[PDB]
Amino acid sequence: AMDPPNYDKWEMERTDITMKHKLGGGQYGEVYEGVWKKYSLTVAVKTLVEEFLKEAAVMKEIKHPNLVQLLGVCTREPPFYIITEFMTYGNLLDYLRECNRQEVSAVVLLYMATQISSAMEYLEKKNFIHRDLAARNCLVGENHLVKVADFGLSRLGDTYTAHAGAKFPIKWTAPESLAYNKFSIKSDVWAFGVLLWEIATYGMSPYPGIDLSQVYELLEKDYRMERPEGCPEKVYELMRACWQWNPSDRPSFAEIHQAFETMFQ
Ligand SMILES: Cc1ccc(NC(=O)c2ccc(CN3CCN(C)CC3)cc2)cc1Nc1nccc(-c2cccnc2)n1
Ligand SMILES: COC(=O)c1ccc(Cl)cc1N
Ligand SMILES: [Cl-]
Ligand SMILES: [Cl-]
Ligand SMILES: [Cl-]
Ligand SMILES: [Cl-]
Repeated sequence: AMDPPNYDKWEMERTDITMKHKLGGGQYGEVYEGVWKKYSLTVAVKTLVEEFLKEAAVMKEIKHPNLVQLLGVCTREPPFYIITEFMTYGNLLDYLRECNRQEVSAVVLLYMATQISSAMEYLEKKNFIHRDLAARNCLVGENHLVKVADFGLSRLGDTYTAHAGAKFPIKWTAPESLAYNKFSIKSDVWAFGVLLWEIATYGMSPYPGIDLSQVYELLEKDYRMERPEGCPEKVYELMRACWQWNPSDRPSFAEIHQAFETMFQ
């Protein structure tokens, strides 16, 4: 930590953190479990350049109860660290697959959807684009608390597939993103509808068995995924709204969050 001369309040003493093993069996790349000794606090620590420093810069501009919280950075000297909170129950997709379904009931699914749409309303308000919203990019803490993250998973199976030295998760990717490389808050809104279907099925893969090279074709012919067992009609209506072909026809996250709020009470 710096003395208030290029001061950055986020810079911390690398030595304050005890680095343990790679997190989640190595599924996150160079991310480690850590203890910030002086707070007795378990943390997540991503390590390694422009991309990495641009990510740290972005995280300093964002703060929301449902976005994973940046705690500090070590970016003076290598090896560079970005340090965030550690969320006890791990990524949402695995959580939903593994959970006690009597505990994670219909109302809990509603609560998860609602928290995520909150985070996305805040990114929408700040003019940020997520670009890879999916259950695999969300984290679960105590009492069903859910936060949106971005683990940079595209180069870490067939979830992502190549597009010009880019890899895209086709089944979460809006039609104008597939066809024109156009990303916006409205392509996040499309991805959010897919996320809602993940939550509604307790973590099933979307478009089951559908070959990736026929996805665009099908969507252009108005095919959409069917309503999951037990999913309220109103929630399915929101999903279908998120999957409107023209991005301008899709609701805002402000609208979506308000719709879930109304339901969640
Ligand atoms: C250690 C770390 C470093 C960086 C990040 N970064 C982000 O999560 C993030 C979130 C949002 C943005 C916003 N950004 C807007 C612009 N578009 C293009 C991209 C997204 C950027 C980065 C998270 C983490 N946290 C993290 N990473 C991997 C795994 C875990 C983890 C695993 C299990 C239990 N608890 C925590 N925790
Ligand atoms: C009561 O709300 C629900 O049942 C519910 C809400 C969100 C999702 Cl994604 C699925 C559900 N099944
Ligand atoms: Cl300051
Ligand atoms: Cl995890
Ligand atoms: Cl952005
Ligand atoms: Cl937690």
